[PDB]
Amino acid sequence: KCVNFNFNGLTGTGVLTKSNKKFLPFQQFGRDIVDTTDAVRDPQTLEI
Amino acid sequence: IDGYFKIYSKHTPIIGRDFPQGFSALEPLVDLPIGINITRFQTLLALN
Amino acid sequence: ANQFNSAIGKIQDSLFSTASALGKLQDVVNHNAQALNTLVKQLSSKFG
Ligand SMILES: *[C@@H]1O[C@H](CO)[C@@H](O[C@@H]2O[C@H](CO)[C@@H](O)[C@H](O)[C@H]2NC(C)=O)[C@H](O)[C@H]1NC(C)=O
Ligand SMILES: *[C@@H]1O[C@H](CO)[C@@H](O)[C@H](O)[C@H]1NC(C)=O
Repeated sequence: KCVNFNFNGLTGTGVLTKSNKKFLPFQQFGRDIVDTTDAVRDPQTLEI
Repeated sequence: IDGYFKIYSKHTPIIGRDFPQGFSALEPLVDLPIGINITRFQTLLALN
Repeated sequence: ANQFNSAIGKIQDSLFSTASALGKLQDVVNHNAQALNTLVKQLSSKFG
């Protein structure tokens, strides 16, 4: 759904879907080649 | 940096005798905001 | 007719393997994509 989110001080607006990108144990959120926020990790359940 | 003590470490298996040729990134382990002044160190060797 | 058939039969080779030609369309696509990417990347700048 189209909502607004705030993850550990990272904010934005978009839709959130289940992904398959595997983050490293320490990486928090993923960015793109054009350097824009693309994928974030849920701080509670460590879900991507 | 900025009063923080950052730890980056990696335990690479050895193929050979000493300093094998290869690449391996060092993932951070723990960040600690101490904020003190460091100029010298000395490694500790176990004595049995 | 035989000379023309032989000449037309080598078109599919010299068009790609020899490079040279066929670079203008690739240059157009690359330039437009690069301009778009540079425009998007500017959003992360601080500008002071
Ligand atoms: C934040 O606290 C929550 C409290 O629920 C933790 O969620 C639990 O996590 C454990 C370990 O993965 C699971 O077995 C439980 O089922 C979770 N509980 C619920 C209600 O979902 C969460 O792991 C904590 N986060 C961190 C980073 O420690
Ligand atoms: C320690 O570093 C801090 C950082 O500004 C500074 O205030 C202080 O004077 C430094 N002390 C020494 C002995 O270098």
